[PDB]
Amino acid sequence: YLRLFGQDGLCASCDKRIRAYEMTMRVKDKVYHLECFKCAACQKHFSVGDRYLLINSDIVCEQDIYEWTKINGGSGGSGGSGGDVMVVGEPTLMGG
Amino acid sequence: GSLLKPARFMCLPCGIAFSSPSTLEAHQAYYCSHRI
Amino acid sequence: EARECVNCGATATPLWRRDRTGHYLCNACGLYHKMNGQN
Ligand SMILES: [Zn+2]
Ligand SMILES: [Zn+2]
Ligand SMILES: [Zn+2]
Ligand SMILES: [Zn+2]
Repeated sequence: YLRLFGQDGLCASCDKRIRAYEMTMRVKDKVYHLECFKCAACQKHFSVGDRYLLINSDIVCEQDIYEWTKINGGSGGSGGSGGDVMVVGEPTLMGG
Repeated sequence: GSLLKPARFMCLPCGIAFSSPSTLEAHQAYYCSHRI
Repeated sequence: EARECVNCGATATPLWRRDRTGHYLCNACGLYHKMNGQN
């Protein structure tokens, strides 16, 4: 009878309305899906408690992050800081 | 002088280069042959 | 790869079992810190 939803609303990768089956990590704001949350380079699945980068279309891991950046835009030098990286938070739970 | 700082993430016996030091903690017991 | 294990190194695990300290466990060897109650 009752419908309890506490997510953003629409996806940032697909046109599917986010329901109680997203099972995604707490991103900056725009949330994705359990399938729409993949690397834009190696396409590997993300971990928990690790670092990652957010782009315009998809996201990037910490494995090919040093490559994706240089092939797109952004290089702080060979050993120099090019910016900041975020850590994947805890996966959103539908109840608990 | 001396070692003091173990700047290594890949043991000779195992020959497996790790990325996280937290994983190496348990590795240096059951994985490095047997460090029990 | 995505991450390494303390006992194996199955990067194909569905979800890495991470604790408070950071003991990255695949999913199989991770039971060692529960069933056996080891480190
Ligand atoms: Zn989606
Ligand atoms: Zn990647
Ligand atoms: Zn070893
Ligand atoms: Zn394992």
